[PDB]
Amino acid sequence: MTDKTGREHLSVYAVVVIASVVGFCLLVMLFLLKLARHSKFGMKG
Amino acid sequence: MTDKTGREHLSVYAVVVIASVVGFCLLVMLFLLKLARHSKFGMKG
Repeated sequence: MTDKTGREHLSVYAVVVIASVVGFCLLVMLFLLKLARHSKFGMKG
Repeated sequence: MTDKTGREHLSVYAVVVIASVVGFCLLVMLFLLKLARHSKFGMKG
């Protein structure tokens, strides 16, 4: 699209990137654990 | 094409967001499957 230079631009991307990271890192972790306990070793004991 | 200024910010975020989504969606899926086969419950799959 457009590859220009600007202290703002760089900062902008850094902001969005970080945000997307945290959000995902949250939904992910929760998921891993979600299925973790869900398995409950075959059936409930 | 178009070499003007307008609604750039909005477009910028939309670009970064989407990118972060795809990348993560890749590392995630691969992970889920990674441990999936790793378990090799009983016999190797």
